[PDB]
Amino acid sequence: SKSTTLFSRHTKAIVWGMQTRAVQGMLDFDYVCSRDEPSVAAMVYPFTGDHKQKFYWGHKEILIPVFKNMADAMRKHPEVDVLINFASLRSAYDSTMETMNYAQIRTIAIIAEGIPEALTRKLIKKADQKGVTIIGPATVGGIKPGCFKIGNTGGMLDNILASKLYRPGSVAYVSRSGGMSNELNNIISRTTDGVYEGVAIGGDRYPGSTFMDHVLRYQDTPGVKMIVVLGEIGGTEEYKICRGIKEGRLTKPIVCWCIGTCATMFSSEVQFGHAGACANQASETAVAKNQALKEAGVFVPRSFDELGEIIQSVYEDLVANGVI
Amino acid sequence: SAKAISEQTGKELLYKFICTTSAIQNRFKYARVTPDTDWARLLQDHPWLLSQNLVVKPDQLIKRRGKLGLVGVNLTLDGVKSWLKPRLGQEATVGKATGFLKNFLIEPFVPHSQAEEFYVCIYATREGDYVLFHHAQKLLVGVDEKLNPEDIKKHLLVHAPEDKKEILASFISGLFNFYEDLYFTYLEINPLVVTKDGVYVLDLAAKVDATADYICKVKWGDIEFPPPFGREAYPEEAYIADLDAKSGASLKLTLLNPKGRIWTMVAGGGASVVYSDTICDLGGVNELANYGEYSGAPSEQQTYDYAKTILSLMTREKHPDGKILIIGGSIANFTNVAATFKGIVRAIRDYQGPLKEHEVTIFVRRGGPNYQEGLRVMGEVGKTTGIPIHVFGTETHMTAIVGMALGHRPIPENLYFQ
Ligand SMILES: Nc1ncnc2c1ncn2[C@@H]1O[C@H](COP(=O)(O)OP(=O)(O)O)[C@@H](O)[C@H]1O
Ligand SMILES: Nc1ncnc2c1ncn2[C@@H]1O[C@H](CO)[C@@H](O)[C@H]1O
Ligand SMILES: [Mg+2]
Repeated sequence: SKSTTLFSRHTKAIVWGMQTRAVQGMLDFDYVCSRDEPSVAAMVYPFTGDHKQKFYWGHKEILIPVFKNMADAMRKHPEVDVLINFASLRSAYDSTMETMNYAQIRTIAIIAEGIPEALTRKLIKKADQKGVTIIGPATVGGIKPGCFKIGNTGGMLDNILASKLYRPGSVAYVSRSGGMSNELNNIISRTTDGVYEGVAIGGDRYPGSTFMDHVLRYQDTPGVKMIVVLGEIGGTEEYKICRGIKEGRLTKPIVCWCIGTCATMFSSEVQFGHAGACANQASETAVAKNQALKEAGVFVPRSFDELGEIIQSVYEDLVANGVI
Repeated sequence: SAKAISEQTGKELLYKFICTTSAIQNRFKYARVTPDTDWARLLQDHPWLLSQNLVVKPDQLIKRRGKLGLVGVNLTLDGVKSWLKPRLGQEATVGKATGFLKNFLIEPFVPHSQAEEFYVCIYATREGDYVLFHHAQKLLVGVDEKLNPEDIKKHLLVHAPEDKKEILASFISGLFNFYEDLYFTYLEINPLVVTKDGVYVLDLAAKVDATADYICKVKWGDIEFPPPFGREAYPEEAYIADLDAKSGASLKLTLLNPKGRIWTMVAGGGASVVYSDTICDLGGVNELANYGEYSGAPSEQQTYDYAKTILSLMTREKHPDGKILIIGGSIANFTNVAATFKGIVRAIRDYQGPLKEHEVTIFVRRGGPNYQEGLRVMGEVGKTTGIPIHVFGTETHMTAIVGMALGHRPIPENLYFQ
């Protein structure tokens, strides 16, 4: 895909939108991760003039600048290489295209649900040409423990602490579901040394970045010793994992479960909550994906109920042989 | 998401909005029939039904109607009425779905030869839109690429009869511009017929990207998205859909079996599917009433309006074994669990009478912001109302409450509120 590494404990972001709770939540995580500086350098919000917003770094009140114009924010913050876009669905396309006119921006998270597929394909084309990683649309984002978290991902401090998301473990994951990625945070933290990095690619038909884009990053990241994928009915993205193993590109252990196995038992097609979560042919079903992953050498549980158990088993074998 | 439209809707849009030099025949010549049709009034509005023979077929998203005996070809009006007698308003099973044949299209029969039938299809993928032609040729049209008639002649029409390349190319170029302008994701014409008199769109199947309504509504109008064959549409679904449209919060509801004893009201796209998966992995697929989810930090009032719809729908008729309500979720990232569960609790209170009558038992599992107060007010309403409610937090595996509710595993009181 594109870059192997998207975030570090020095990452600085611009947030597009008046999302003070999301930004404070990022700063709370930054503090317990022992970052030197807040991860949000500035916000862009065209419905107000330039001003400063009060936030808290631990107990200390600090100011983060809010800009009417993206051009001012970019120029005053050349250190920023990430933009988190909370624009509504109506303007997410234009503001994301605008962001990609700034060469400093290498990663964009697009939060909004409901962006037309045809507009997302054009974002994907511009992004692929510029080497920009898009996470989303229709996502909460992702989290790199110790380093950086997107927006609301991982929730409040009490959850960050409970799931040990303040320092990295050895397990990376990728999921379609935002809510379920916080469940993976929980599961992984209870069965392993914890999350190294997690990404929610969102539920749309054409995610800005696919499972394989991130699995390849994790394969190429030395701190990552094993990989968890939570797939979903719809599309064929997961078969790229079978291919990567077959080619010898993916060598680290991979655990995967695809959700949506109930669709196979309904007498008619059911569109689930995520826009892309609908099978258009037999191979797009969760049951077919899970069976192909299993035959290719992925560790597949019998059902979501056994996911934690297989993750723990793979983790323990890797400790036994000195990999972790 | 991409949603199917009826053949009638798609042809109406195509006849209104396609731009082609090709002479398209029979524009707007279709008539819709249902078990409630006033046939005298129909013939007042569509006198052409007497002018030539006809074709009749259901327009309910049924594929391969010809192979199922569901296209009546070359009939007089009287022949159409006779063909409809054993079908119109009858139950039919197609594949594994069962529903009523209740919506039919009548169109002019178009005499033509096999060599005058063509296949054209356009469909969307990540890398662009593929255009298919068969008299099989297929061309990827990239995201920023145009499709001009000369392109179609060069890449698709190599095998087409020489006298038809110009009209085929003009039509397909027009079709593709129409597909893009109206945000289609799938458009199939099988067959397209071209005779000495022009172009005939004999069949049409299509999907549009329903999220593009804010862009397309001037051209789409009051477009309808029919349910798949084998399901009904319900007013509660339309009510939730209306809520979903008014806010950035996601509120979905799809009724599977209105008489099933197993109801869910789960937060989140992913978790709602995993709960459904787990219910069916455990035998309850014939008793699962609904699929849906709420997510995206809905307000207490949105969550009340959502929940009261569910509680109404599961107190319509009694069940010998009572009913189960699964109020579930992952550990939310940002949804105010207290605020949303207060909405649900208020719904439960308003419906506590009916809920007791239908012997509803409630299981709750949820984490996220403010969830401890969320779990408390659930436990509280249970004691106030007399409804049995069993309340679990992050210390319970997300789907454990499904096994609890179907009796596969016991209820662990040692984990209540944790
Ligand atoms: N208006 C028509 N005039 C003449 N023949 C028709 C007409 N409509 C359909 N047919 C014939 O009937 C066949 C089946 O009808 P169609 O609408 O294509 O349904 P399906 O593809 O679902 O079987 C067509 O492929 C064509 O051969
Ligand atoms: N031929 C007809 N038979 C029965 N109802 C009709 C007919 N024509 C129009 N209607 C109905 O009248 C309404 C528009 O006035 C629509 O709901 C339509 O279904
Ligand atoms: Mg056909």
